[PDB]
Amino acid sequence: CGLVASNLNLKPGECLRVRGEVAPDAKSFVLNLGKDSNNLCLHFNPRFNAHGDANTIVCNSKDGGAWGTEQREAVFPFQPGSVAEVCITFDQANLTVKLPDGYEFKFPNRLNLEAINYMAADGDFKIKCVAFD
Amino acid sequence: CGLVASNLNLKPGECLRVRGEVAPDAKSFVLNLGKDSNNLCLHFNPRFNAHGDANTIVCNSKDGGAWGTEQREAVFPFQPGSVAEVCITFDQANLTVKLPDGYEFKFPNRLNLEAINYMAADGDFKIKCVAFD
Ligand SMILES: C=CCO[C@@H]1O[C@H](CO)[C@@H](O[C@@H]2O[C@H](CO)[C@H](O)[C@H](OCc3cn(-c4n[nH]c(N)n4)nn3)[C@H]2O)[C@H](O)[C@H]1NC(C)=O
Ligand SMILES: C=CCO[C@@H]1O[C@H](CO)[C@@H](O[C@@H]2O[C@H](CO)[C@H](O)[C@H](OCc3cn(-c4n[nH]c(N)n4)nn3)[C@H]2O)[C@H](O)[C@H]1NC(C)=O
Repeated sequence: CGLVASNLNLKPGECLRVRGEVAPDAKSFVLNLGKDSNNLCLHFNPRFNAHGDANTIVCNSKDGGAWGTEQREAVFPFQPGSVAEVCITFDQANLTVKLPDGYEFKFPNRLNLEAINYMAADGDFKIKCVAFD
Repeated sequence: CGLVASNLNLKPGECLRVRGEVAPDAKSFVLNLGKDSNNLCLHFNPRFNAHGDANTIVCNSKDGGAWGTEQREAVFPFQPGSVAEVCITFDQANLTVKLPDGYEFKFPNRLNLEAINYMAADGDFKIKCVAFD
């Protein structure tokens, strides 16, 4: 369990940027965003080799403790042993996740949060910088 | 309040850099660092006009919920309505706080902390970036 931040007050349209080091032997890492640990509008989980999955981004939500319907992306712009930046914004309909190598995708916003107040990082990613719009 | 962060895992000699916006109407702002909210190795409180002080930085510690004795610094390189960066490092004996315009001071490490895991901001300072060197 890595950095946890609360009271972020990230409003629609504003950008959260996180830069970190992906471990040389990384298996996976997680960024969680939402209201608190039980209420995540985005669970962002690049899996290098975890849960039987290789080089796959897994995303989901968590609402009142309940995991939503998982979705997988088809591009994996991360390497073990490198620096990576992630940029996230949102509006009421979607979160937009921008990643290295030009890749961007949307994830439906399934919760009803006015602002994103909570971020937690976990796994094989050493956070070097966080910037809030 | 403002941003609260935990699991910072800051170790001796490492640098925590915090950049933010000092509000236009600033009276006072606070950056708290320590083990947790009741165990602060540094309560860093620039006062523009507050609690009986004008353009003075007040520092204190908090040990098991109990405030220590305040120390008043001799410099004040802050202005309302501006951006500011504060850089903090610590060791066995002291915290070193680097401020805008080349100023710095030391504050004794009264709790003898070997790691800083908690930070919180309050008042007229909106955190825009946090970085780890
Ligand atoms: C839909 C179920 C089908 O089988 C599997 O069931 C697993 C759960 O029983 C699925 O894994 C979870 O997927 C969740 C997202 O939908 C979360 O990723 C969950 O892990 C939560 C977690 C991660 N971490 C963590 N700590 N550090 C790191 N790097 N990750 N701690 N807690 C994973 O345990 C796993 O994704 C899923 N597989 C598929 C293909 O969907
Ligand atoms: C008639 C004078 C009585 O003496 C005063 O007594 C006050 C209350 O104990 C002293 O203030 C506290 O000093 C503490 C450090 O020793 C803390 O600064 C305390 O405020 C807690 C606090 C402030 N903030 C905050 N957030 N944002 C801002 N701007 N401030 N968050 N938590 C302040 O309420 C204040 O420093 C002290 N001043 C004198 C000169 O002794």
